[PDB]
Amino acid sequence: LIDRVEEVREEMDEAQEAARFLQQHGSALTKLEPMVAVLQSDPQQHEQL
Amino acid sequence: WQSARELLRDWPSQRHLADRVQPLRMRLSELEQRLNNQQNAERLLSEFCK
Amino acid sequence: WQSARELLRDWPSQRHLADRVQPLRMRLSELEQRLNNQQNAERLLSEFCK
Repeated sequence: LIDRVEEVREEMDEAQEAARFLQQHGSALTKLEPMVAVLQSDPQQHEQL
Repeated sequence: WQSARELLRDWPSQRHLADRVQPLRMRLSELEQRLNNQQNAERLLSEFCK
Repeated sequence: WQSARELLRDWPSQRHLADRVQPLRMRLSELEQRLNNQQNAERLLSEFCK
């Protein structure tokens, strides 16, 4: 009565959704990852800084 | 900034677990075939019991 | 710096995959019993067919 097929199916749902998100926003995340730090500095906040 | 940090935190996990879909796919195919066999065995057991 | 970035890229994968240990342990046990039954059946077949 393992009934793990439901658990494995949930894992598939999560993992296929992850793959779909990778396809959807893979390029955007790759372009964001090398210059993420900029988000911490907002132009006017640079003067207030 | 915080949203981007969280997104870059999750994204490697997403990439890490995406490849497991296909290994998971055969896993559930085998598991469900096993469950079909288990259901058949249970049905046949009950069938003879009487 | 590059090594640090690589290490913190590993850390997401490291924890996520390390979480997989125990489910794989039962899978290994099941597969071991499968192999044992395989050898048992093969042996019995050989002795009969002799």
